Amino acid sequence: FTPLYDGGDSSHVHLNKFSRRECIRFVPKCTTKHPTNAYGEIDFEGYGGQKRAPYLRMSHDTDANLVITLMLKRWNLEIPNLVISVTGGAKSFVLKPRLREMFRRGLIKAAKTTGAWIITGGTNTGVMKHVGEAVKEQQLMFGSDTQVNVIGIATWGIVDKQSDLISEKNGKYPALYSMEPTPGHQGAMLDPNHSHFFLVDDGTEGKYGVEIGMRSRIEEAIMKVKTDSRSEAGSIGVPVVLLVLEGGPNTVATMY
Amino acid sequence: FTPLYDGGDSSHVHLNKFSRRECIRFVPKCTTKHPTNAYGEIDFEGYGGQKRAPYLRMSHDTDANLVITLMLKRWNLEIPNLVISVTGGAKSFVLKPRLREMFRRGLIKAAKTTGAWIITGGTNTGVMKHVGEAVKEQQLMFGSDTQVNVIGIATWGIVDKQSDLISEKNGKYPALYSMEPTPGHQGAMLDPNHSHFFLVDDGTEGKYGVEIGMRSRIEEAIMKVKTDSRSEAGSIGVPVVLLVLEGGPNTVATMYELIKKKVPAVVIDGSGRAASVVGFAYNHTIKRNVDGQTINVIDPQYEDEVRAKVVEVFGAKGADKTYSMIKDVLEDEKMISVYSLDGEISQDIDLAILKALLKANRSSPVAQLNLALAWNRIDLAKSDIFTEEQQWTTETLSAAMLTALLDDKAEFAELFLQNGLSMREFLSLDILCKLYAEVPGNTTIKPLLQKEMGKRQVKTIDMDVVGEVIEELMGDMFESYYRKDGHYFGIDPLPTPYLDVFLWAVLCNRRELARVLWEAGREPMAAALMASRLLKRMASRAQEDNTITDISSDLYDHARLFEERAVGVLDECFNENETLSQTLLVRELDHYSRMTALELAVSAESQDFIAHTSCQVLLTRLWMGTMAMNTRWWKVLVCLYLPVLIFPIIYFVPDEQHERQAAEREHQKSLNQDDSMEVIMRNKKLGFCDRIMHFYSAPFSKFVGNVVGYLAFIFLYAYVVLFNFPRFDPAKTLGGIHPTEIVLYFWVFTILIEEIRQLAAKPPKYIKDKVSVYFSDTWNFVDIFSLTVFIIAIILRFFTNSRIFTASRIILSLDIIFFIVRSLQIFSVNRLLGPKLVMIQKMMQDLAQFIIILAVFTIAYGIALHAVMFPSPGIYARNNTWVTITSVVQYPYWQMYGELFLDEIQGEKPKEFGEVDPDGRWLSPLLLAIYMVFTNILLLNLLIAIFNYTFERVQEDSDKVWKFQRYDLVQEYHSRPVFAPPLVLLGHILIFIRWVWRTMKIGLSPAEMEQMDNWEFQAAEMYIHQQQQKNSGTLEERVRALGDRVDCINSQLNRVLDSMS
Amino acid sequence: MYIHQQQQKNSGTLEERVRALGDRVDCINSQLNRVLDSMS
Ligand SMILES: *[C@@H]1O[C@H](CO)[C@@H](O[C@@H]2O[C@H](CO)[C@@H](O)[C@H](O)[C@H]2NC(C)=O)[C@H](O)[C@H]1NC(C)=O
Ligand SMILES: CC(C)CCC[C@@H](C)[C@H]1CC[C@H]2[C@@H]3CC=C4C[C@@H](O)CC[C@]4(C)[C@H]3CC[C@]12C
Ligand SMILES: [Ca+2]
Repeated sequence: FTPLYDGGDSSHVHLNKFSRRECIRFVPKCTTKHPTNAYGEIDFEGYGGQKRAPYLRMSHDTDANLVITLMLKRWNLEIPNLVISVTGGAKSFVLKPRLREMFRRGLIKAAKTTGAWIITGGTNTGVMKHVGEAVKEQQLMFGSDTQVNVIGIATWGIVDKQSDLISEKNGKYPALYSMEPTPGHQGAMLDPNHSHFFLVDDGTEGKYGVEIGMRSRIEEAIMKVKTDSRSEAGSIGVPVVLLVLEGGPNTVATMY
Repeated sequence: FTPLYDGGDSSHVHLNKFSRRECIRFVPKCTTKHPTNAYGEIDFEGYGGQKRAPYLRMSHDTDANLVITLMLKRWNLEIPNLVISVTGGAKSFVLKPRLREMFRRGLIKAAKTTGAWIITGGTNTGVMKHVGEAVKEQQLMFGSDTQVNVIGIATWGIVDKQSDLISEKNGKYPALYSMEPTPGHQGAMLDPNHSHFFLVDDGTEGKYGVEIGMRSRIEEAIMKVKTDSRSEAGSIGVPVVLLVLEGGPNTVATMYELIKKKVPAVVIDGSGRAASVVGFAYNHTIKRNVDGQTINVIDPQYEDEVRAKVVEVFGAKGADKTYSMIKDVLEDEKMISVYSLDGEISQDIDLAILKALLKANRSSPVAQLNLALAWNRIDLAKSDIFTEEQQWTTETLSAAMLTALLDDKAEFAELFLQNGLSMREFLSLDILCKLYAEVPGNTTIKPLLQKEMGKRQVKTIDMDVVGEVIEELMGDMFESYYRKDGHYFGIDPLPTPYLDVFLWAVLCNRRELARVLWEAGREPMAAALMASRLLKRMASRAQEDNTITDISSDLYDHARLFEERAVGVLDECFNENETLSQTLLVRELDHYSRMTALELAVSAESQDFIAHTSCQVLLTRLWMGTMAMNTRWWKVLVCLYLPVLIFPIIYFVPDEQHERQAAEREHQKSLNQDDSMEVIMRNKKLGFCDRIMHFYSAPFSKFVGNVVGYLAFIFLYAYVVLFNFPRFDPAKTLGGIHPTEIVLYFWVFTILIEEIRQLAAKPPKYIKDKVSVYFSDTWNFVDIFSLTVFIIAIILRFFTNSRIFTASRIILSLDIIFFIVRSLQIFSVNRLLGPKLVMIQKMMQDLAQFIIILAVFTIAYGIALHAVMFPSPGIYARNNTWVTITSVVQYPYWQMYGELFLDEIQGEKPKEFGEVDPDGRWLSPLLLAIYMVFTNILLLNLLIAIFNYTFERVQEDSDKVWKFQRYDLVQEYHSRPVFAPPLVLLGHILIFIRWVWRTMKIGLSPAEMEQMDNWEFQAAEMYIHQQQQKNSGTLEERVRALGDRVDCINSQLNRVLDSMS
Repeated sequence: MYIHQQQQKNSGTLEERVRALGDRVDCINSQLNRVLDSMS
């Protein structure tokens, strides 16, 4: 009925922590941009804890400033002091256990102490899996009090179980994304351990190099957002850093 | 004579732990198979402990299935989860002390943790000696609690002291096998450290290769025995593993023989001949000549001659055939395995043995997981079952999960949940019914389920039975959702999978499994309180019943653990936000029969939960029902009788909350340029007429009213008793009765009605159960006694007769005591007086014991005193029985308090007291003096010592008891009639009109209920991880972990020193 | 004098000595791992 009384400006944990912009969706395949069908949250099937990861499908021609507006205002995501872009191999690879342990200690310690975002490919294979597993067995060990924000910028033409995430109406905020792959798709699934998802549409399906443009244009957009502080001299532009594990010539092109 | 009584199915260690089959014996030497002479036990001559090792001689043509039947049934040997076959050198050999120590740590650790048999040659030389010595100085160090079964399969023609073991008759079970060898036999003795012996006959003597056939045929026989488990999917075939230390070509033949029967082999390098050759043959390189599912043949152009010469180091006659057998064993990469001392740091020999079996089942991961479950070793599951390489789903982990649940493998169930098992998909109705169908037998729930389905004649268990058992274990009109919800009768998944599996876990009394399932749940606080209720109620059920075994202290201890968890979650919720935690306590929970967390914490008598600050502040807020927090008693007292002052001077909850919100909106500016619970816990507003009824509906206003009305009653009743209570005469008007007494009848009738409606409004819905719970607290005895006594007095009053009128007025004039002493309940709302009134009733026991001892001394002295003063017949004999009986009790009693009758008990006062006997005149003060020592300066001072002793102990607990009783106080006055003491009886009628027409909680929205569940769950996570970090950071655990890291440093430096040398 | 005495009091507690001892043992273990890497 009426709003329940919480002692505002007295205690820390309020219940707020626990109808949209343009958001075009190319769904014709030549292209007719409609309003999006997929923008709720994902309850992954029983990997420990109660963690709803909000997501959104969007066209490849969407301006990055609106995505920053969506993250900061609409999703209630805090302004970061650092952004770690993890690029590398798409296919799964092996790390030596010492270096693996050192990697998943380093990345999460940097993210937790700094208060940073970690931007990754989003899918369940390659370097994205290592970042996901790092987040998993660092939150299973110490709990989720300082939540590390992992952003998965993936493509919509590859992700499995599309019909699971689709709904013409508003109110898709409960969604039940299963882990059993559909037989004979030839395309990856979403990572269970990531916190937020950006799914790039192109109309097409089974094409890998769709999210390369949006990744860069978002990474441009969070280099001109100013950090939060009381002083007007302390408000610096958000620094971005790039981290490399593997890849072909394409990662070296992205690096340069 | 008859069987001695041991408490079966109650305690663990029974005295059973502390006339045969065919059993042929070839004893002719051509062969005539007779019944065996040698099958008792062997007491080895003084090697420490009392260990009888049973043995049996048998022919070489005996079928292995009968030997398995003999082991499992006749010898009472448990079905193993692993079999380690140790082959090697027959003659004695030397191990390097590090490798020796590592060997005897590894073999016994594998055997103890897995629960395995170790099959060996049996004799006292070679590898058998190393296995024997390993067992000896691992049982001398840690004792024999987990007994390792070592089986010695030896030959009868070689063993010494045969005449010692032989007896034609039955009963050879005491035997004394000495260690001094017989001079000039040329044949080994038995090993002292082995547990069981199989001695193979052939008729012949002095022949070694007799036991080779039986060894293999037994090893065949225990590959088709199924392992013991509750699930029919968990019963795997027993895995066998082979371990090699040394040998000639014969061990390599045996190795290649058993590989073809799908038995893997572990070869120990850093030892003797055949192991080092096969090991260094394996140690070169890797090479797949053909695909062939990963085959190896390590023989390039480079390193053939090195293997040729190393084979030629020992044995020239047939170097090619033994080299062929050495290259044959290295065919399958999966089967053969080689342990070297310079391989890794963190790999011991037990890991090599078990990982060799996991390597042997490399094709199917399900078989590997079943082996990992069967052994109960989760480190292997973490190591090489659940890796990054392979993925697990619900469909693949279903059988493993069900096996993990039914066999009490809590850590595996935890691990399956947090890897790839989702209980929404896993748990169907049939699985849940299967879980309740396979309850152990030694639990408390099994009799209860049997008794419930015993009546109403139902042969198959279903959730209606389980629901009814859960209903009768929570007596306050609880309603389990199994009885009503459509999902639990007989596809979409079940509503609450974690909850009902958690309920199954707590009803079976499984501590670790219940903890695992509690941590992954939606309402931790409510579940913990329901758990503690279930545990302690079934504890009392187990205690008071003869046909259920007493495991009550275990169940109370488990209930106490869940009570601590509930308080811990509340404490963390309180530390995060103090207001919403109090909202959390009054949530109307749908899965717990519309019952709130505070009611659950009262149902199970959880004083630590109710005594917590959050509950106490909540109770004070409920006491101030829809009224400002700092409204004083006198302000209420004025407004109670002058309802025109109700609006100006009484502040309310909306007013103070509006003020706080209006202030906090301004603080954010820059410095430069029946709906009482709702209006308490929402942003609702009160008009004019609403905040009149809300003032009168508050518990505190009803309490102030009750106090004023009670004072009026006591003064009125004191007046009539002291001043004006005449006798009934029909001549005068009204019987000459003053109106005062009619007003007294009116108020006592009001108190009678109050007690009737206090009886009628109890939690159970059975008049016997209402009465039984109504007489739980001791005030209601005094209430019904005083009311009954009053009604009897007023009935006796009217009859107009001096004797029974005297009885009437005396009965009223004594009933004043009980009505005034009843005031102490209205005094007990105070913070300071309340605990003191609890302390008094706890001291009544010590007062009772004191009075008993005092009464014994009083009566002794009394009888002696009266007998001496007044002789029994005679001149001084007082001729009256009643005064004698009363005087014996009377005068000793008053003499305690300093009323010494010194003039009376001596000669003086002949008229008042009575004339005393001349010899009593001097006896009486002497007896008095002795009595005064033992009464005044011994017992009374001892009573002071007793009270001071018990006051500190009672001080600690009486406060909690007062804290807990505040709920009943608030709940009582919450339900009282709305109107004031003068008209309170008129108010009472409105409850009768509501009843003839035919509460402290709030209903939240689905969105809010979701938000509150999420916040509660995160608070529980904070508690769980803080407790883990508290238990890990203890000084002893830091020193222990520091010791482990120092051992790792020492091992690394040893490898550096090996790398130098 | 008061400030530094309080720092030296809080540092010299038994639990803090054991914790710091644990950190130095971890440093020794890491150094030996690098020695073993230098061997291999
Ligand atoms: C109690 O009764 C006895 C027996 O009747 C009385 O004892 C007698 O008292 C008279 C008068 O003093 C003596 O002459 C007798 O010798 C007494 N009898 C005996 C057997 O010795 C006694 O007086 C009575 N006591 C009281 C107090 O009334
Ligand atoms: C406190 C210590 C010294 C013990 C005292 C015991 C006294 C009080 C006891 C013991 C013996 C008793 C005395 C025994 C004999 C007599 C003679 C005569 O007059 C009657 C009472 C009288 C006088 C007694 C009075 C009390 C008495 C004196
Ligand atoms: Ca009552």
